[PDB]
Amino acid sequence: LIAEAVGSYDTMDLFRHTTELNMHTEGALGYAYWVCTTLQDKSNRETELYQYNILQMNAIPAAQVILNKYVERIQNYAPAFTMLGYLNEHLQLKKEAANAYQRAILLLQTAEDQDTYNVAIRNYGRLLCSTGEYDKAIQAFKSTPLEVLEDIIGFALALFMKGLYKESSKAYERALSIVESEQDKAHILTALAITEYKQGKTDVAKTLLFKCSILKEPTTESLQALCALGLAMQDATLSKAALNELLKHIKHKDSNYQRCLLTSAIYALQGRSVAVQKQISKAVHSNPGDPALWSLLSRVVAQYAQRNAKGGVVAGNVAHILDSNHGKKALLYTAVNQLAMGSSSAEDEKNTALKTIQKAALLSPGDPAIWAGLMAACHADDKLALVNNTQPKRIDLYLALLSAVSASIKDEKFFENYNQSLEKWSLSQAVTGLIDTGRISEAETLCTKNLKSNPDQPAVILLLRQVQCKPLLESQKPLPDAVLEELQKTVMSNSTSVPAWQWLAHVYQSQGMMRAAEMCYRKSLQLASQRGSWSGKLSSLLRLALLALKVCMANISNDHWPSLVQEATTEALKLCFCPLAVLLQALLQFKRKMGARETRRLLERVVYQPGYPKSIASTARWYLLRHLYAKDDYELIDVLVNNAKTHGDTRALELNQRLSSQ
Amino acid sequence: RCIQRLAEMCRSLRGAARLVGEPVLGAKMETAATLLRRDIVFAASLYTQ
Amino acid sequence: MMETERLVLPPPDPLDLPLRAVELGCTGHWELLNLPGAPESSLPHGLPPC
Amino acid sequence: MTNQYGILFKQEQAHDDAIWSVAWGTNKKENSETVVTGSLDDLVKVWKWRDERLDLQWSLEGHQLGVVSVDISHTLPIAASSSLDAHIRLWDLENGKQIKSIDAGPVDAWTLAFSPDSQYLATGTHVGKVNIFGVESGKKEYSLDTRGKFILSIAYSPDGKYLASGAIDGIINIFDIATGKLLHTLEGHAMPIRSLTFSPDSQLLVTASDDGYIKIYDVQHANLAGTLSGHASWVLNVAFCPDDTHFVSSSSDKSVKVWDVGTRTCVHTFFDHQDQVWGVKYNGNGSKIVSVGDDQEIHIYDCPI
Amino acid sequence: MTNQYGILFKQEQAHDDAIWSVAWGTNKKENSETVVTGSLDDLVKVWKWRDERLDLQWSLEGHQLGVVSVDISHTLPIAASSSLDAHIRLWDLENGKQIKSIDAGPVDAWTLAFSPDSQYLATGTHVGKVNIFGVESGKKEYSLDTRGKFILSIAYSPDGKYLASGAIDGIINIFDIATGKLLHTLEGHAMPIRSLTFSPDSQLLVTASDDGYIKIYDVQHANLAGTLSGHASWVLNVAFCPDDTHFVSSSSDKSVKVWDVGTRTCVHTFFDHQDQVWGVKYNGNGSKIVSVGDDQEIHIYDCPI
Amino acid sequence: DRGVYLSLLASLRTRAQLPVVVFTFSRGRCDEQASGLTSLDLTTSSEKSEIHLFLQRCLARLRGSDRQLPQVLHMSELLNRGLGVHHSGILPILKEIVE
Repeated sequence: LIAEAVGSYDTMDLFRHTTELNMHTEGALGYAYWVCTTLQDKSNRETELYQYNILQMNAIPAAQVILNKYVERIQNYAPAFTMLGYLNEHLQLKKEAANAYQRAILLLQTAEDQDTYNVAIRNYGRLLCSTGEYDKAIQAFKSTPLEVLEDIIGFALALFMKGLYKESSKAYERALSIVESEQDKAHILTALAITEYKQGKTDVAKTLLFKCSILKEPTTESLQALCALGLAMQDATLSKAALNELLKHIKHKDSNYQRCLLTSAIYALQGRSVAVQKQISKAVHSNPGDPALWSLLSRVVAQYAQRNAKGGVVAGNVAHILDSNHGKKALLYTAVNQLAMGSSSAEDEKNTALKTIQKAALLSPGDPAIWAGLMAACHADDKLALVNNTQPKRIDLYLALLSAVSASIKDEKFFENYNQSLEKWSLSQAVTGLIDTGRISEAETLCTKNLKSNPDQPAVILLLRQVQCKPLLESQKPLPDAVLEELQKTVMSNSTSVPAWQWLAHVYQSQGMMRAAEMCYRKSLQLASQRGSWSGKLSSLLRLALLALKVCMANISNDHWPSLVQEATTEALKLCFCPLAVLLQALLQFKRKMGARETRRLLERVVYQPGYPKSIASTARWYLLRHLYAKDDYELIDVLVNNAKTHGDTRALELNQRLSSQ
Repeated sequence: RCIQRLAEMCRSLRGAARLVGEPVLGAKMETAATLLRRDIVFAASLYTQ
Repeated sequence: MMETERLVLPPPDPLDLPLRAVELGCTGHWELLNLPGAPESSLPHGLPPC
Repeated sequence: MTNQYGILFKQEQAHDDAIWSVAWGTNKKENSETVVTGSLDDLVKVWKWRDERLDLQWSLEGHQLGVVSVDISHTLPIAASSSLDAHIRLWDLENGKQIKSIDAGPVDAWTLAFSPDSQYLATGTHVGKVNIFGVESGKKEYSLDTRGKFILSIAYSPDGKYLASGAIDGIINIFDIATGKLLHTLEGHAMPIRSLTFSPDSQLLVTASDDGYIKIYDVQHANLAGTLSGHASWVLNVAFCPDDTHFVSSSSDKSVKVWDVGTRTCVHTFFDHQDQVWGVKYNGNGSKIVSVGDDQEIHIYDCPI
Repeated sequence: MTNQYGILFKQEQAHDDAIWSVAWGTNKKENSETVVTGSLDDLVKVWKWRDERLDLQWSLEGHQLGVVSVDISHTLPIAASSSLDAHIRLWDLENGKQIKSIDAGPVDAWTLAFSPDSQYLATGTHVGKVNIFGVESGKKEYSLDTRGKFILSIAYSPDGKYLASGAIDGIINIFDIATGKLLHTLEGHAMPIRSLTFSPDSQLLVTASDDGYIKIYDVQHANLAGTLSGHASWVLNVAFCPDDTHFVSSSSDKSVKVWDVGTRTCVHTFFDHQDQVWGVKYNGNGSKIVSVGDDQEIHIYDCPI
Repeated sequence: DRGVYLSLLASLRTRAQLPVVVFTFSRGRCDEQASGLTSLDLTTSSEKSEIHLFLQRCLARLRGSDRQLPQVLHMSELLNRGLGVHHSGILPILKEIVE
């Protein structure tokens, strides 16, 4: 106290020492006052007074605990309550700050009635509006003279939150009347544009934002709103101008992430869809720190141009490494990228898709994406294990995951389109998984329950068709044209979806309508190519080639299927280096005019050049062994035997044993 | 031996900085001590436990 | 819809192998399964929306 | 002036992947000293600290996905574990064979906790409730309800009559088992809680949230006695000493500190792990510490009484 | 007749998007003068200086994200390129056939530079390591390690036993290759570095800053013997010439300035490259200058010895 | 001195006067003859096994880099044959093992 009276410089430290000794009341109030006063002065945050003391001795939490003890001890003094509210506001404990201000309001009614009571009212109302309870905020803002900028602004924002947009516009206009500090005028103009927009009436918003732009110096706030308004519209012409203006003469913005997002969104608007990733790559090159940028690069590569899966995986891992609290999003994006990749790895444990998605699920079990990712991971793992042929695992858990997805979605604020898409996708994947595992009854009941909710939507009915027609066509059976026509009608209902069409063509192939199945595949290929998608195009093309080759296999006449095979394989090789396509060409040549030289050469080069999958190599090896047996050369046969030995094989050598002694 | 004889003084100064009334030396001496002793320099004795 | 039927010999040759095409991921990576059966694509409905 | 702290044993690779929870139980009246640990696998390996070292005893497994919490009981030989697999199958710990299996998904259970008398095995759901099952007697007698968000941590006062539950977004709920009526709700932190623990004699509740601070509340009122801030990242578990004088806290900054509640200060810090430390516990008469970590290791420390 | 610096060439569209790394190797004494560029695509293109111009030889690719740095080796004709996914390729530079594909972890390698005898290929790492991958024979031969932040740019000494490595925080560390013992640490700046270059007969070390300043240092000590304040915006790359007379600097304000050691003043500035310039280089003598900008234009200037 | 110590230990091992405590008077002199002696192997097979078991159980608590540094390896090599040093220029964790 003596040091404070004579105005020294180490009074704050003396109060801190007193706080550390034994919690007396007077020292408690002194320390809280000094912490709040130090926080006010905004020329401090390089001094090593503010930085060390406040941010490295955890002054704020100590002050909060001290004030709680003091306030419960005395509880008839208002400034203590207001100081407690202020500190709680800096800790983002908003509910407790609201309680503190409420008690301060109760204390201060019948003593002063001056500005202090009004300021306490505005603070309580503002904070109450910050966390729900908008009607209470409006009621509190009623009981004050709405004559200063602060109260009017708080009233306006509470009104905007509840609705009543016209009222908010009027309140903001009144606040605009009494304005100094032109920065605030620009902010009020931007708020006007934002609030009136939600009514519609976009043109007045646009012109008003230009009116704000005419001020002496831009504010870095109105420009961002202008760009977002352009994106809410289409034809991003003003948007480009706004972005250029923002970059030109504004450098004091220190986010560096919002600017990248706006630039990427602008490029996405024109449908370019590859530049986006290039631009984000440029931004991450500029500032190789800032994990957020690496994470956003991973997300964009996952969404747009999903052919750089390896780069995306690396970017997500780097984003995760350089910090910890970005764990959630970076792990989610790397898991999805690994899903997209496939299994192009060294068959290493502890780094498959399942492991990373499980890690993310443990980090934040709140968002709805992680659970859908988990379902996709389980299905992909099942298929991969089936290919390796050891054991299918993780059989029956889909229903629980779907329930988790829906329950998590229920608490999400608003991304309406995104939430609808997520729920729909989870439903579709769960039904398909249940159909695959073999639990037809549960899939059927789930679909019926979903359809009972609402009138028909042409997507779910196709799922019900799929569950119905799985038992039959499994065992060979002949179906009547009525059922076939209804299924055709159902697929036609919901078009612009390559899966459905491919599945129906598979149905045709199963019952047997070859040319018709070829037509359905051709329609699917055209749809995929027109969509700008890339996986669907190749998938449809290779599937059609397989269809033609298999139907030819039976040594059928009408030698036209090989021509279709030739055309499809040429297109596939034009796009990429599909090993299956080249093996398919070799098999077609071998089947038609079995012959001696060209077929053997192509097969042997295929089975000798490295960089090929195991199964395709095995198939080519086995057929070449048969052809080599046809055109006798025992040396080469022993060459094949040793080639089998230096690897692991069961069937090629076994056939060789079978046919060495016929 | 020198580091072991230093970590016993950067902890006896924590006892005096609280006594003089210097709450800023305490928050530095309880860091310079916990930041100094981690490994084979301070490995526990064998015939002690 | 023109043929309405196809009659083929289902066990044409017992020496040769039926071809099973399994698709893994959107970036092109196919493999050949041994046992005959359905097309068996992975992630039929596409990537989960992040 | 502090005690003699130091390592006693170091297992090199217990599991093949991260270890997510650990439970130490000196359950039997004789000298058993059983440690049950679960990881990012199906394995629920059951170790035994025999004389100077850990010897693997059981390698039991029945799970499909990684286990997120495991538990042991002090009265009977028993253990329980839950995972992302939507199953709470509880093992036998004597023959290494499964006893039961309860179906419950991430909307019905996240983390386990037995009763003080090993009868009820409460778990925290997704929609806010706490579901209390019945061991050896079936399923789902009753669920206490707090109108909130996802619930992460569940604790029991070791004399009955109190149940605590932290949640995502911070708020804390204290129920009394006698009537099942919410006494009072603390508002606590601003980020998820993911660890809670009462103290022996059940008059001091110690939280550990996601921002780095460790509130020390006080039960039967809402008084808080201080905030312990000495970490540099998330705090993932807190285990309170058998005598009401210390507690151990493990953070995601690769360091397991041991605080004491009398003066709210950190006595000794352990810098021995190389990655996040997901689980710490004491033993019986508390004189040894277990810390299982994200890197596959099981550390056992020496904290003299 | 005075021979003044002349523009002497322009190549309108070298690549399809921004250009980031340029290397000029007069490796072959015959008329090869191969120049190789990396340009934010998969493509990395090899050009040769035939008589007075650039005639494309081949463009070779395979890279996930944009390429950041390329280097050409003096001893053998061979090239090296690193990308954003930390994945390094070695190019034969006689056929374009990708002799080797040195992999790297999620955080292994950012930029590249060969050993004088073409043996080591030193490279930085996002978390401070300076690990070195022996060329064509070995992988992760050894890793010189320090404690510090991101390491953008790597220098290397011509004679040997010196390796200067800038960091994002703004500090310079020089390590002698003999044993790995940091010679002395230069405090430097408070902003990133982005380029470090030695001299032939390596006695002077030049550091480029992100504040627009350029610093000249003496290797035998920490003598900050210079400070240059001509560039308005950032400085991205600085190179010498085979004699210790003058150097070229490449700002981010679309200007390339040629400074001189003798008087420490800007003798000349060039005005092209509407977009910022990211690379500059000198040929086998002091004659010719190569500049590659953010705009898809290659410029070749002239400056007689 | 190298011949002096190998002749002393040669005349000492012939008898049962084996557990000999050499007193040197400076740590460089102390470590010099222990480095230079370099071949006795005064230890049988089972005592080698017991020495290795005890020394690995006590040494395996601490971390990786901390158990591979010059003194630890060199001293373990000396102890395997059955020779030890106990001067003041050694880590405190090795004086206790030697004692």
